Amino acid sequence: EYPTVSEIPVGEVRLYQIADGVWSHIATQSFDGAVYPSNGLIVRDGDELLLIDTAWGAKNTAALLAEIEKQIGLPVTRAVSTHFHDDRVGGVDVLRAAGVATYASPSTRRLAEVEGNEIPTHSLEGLSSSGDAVRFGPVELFYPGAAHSTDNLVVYVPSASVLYGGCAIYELSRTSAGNVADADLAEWPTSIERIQQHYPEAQFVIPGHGLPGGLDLLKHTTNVVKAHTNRS
Ligand SMILES: [Zn+2]
Ligand SMILES: [Zn+2]
Ligand SMILES: [Zn+2]
Repeated sequence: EYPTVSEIPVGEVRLYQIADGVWSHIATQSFDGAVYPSNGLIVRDGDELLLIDTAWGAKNTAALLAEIEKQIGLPVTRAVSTHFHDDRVGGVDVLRAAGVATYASPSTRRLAEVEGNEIPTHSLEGLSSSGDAVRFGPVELFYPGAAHSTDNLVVYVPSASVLYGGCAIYELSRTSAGNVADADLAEWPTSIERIQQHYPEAQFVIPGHGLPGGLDLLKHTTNVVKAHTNRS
């Protein structure tokens, strides 16, 4: 029942209840002639909502807010972007305009700035060192070290045991490395091991793109990253 590019018109967003008061949001975007799905998270925070990641661009993100308004009807009060790339911060201006408080680590903010991307307003402290964790309302934010990017964060919902890996974690269908331009291939498996050692109880693992699964997505990503490292 998980939404594929099948039931998603490019420009539209679907929501998917993973567990009580946790959803993924799914959007699609064209790039280089192909169409890719993309996941974010929504976590209920008392009577408001915390959003993890934009829906990859201004139009998608305005559709995400409209689809939250239609289907959950609680205000989105804060948003966290898990790394600096456009698929996670693209739409930040739309969120801001709607009066959402936008957050990212200083590391993510610096990199977005250098990249010329949208820059979340508020800074998340105490995530600068590999293995650092901080509470952020109904989630824990965790910096595992460099992987898909040097600043990538993962999000864990302790109440539902949902680990949102962002783009640091690949779905099982992805059998080769994606865009790795900004990646730390050397540190990526070590970073995944930090995620493994910190959240062994995770029941649900949501990749940045594609189908949810269990903690074996971590091992899978390690396998794929290692094969790419060994290319010749
Ligand atoms: Zn990225
Ligand atoms: Zn503010
Ligand atoms: Zn991504």
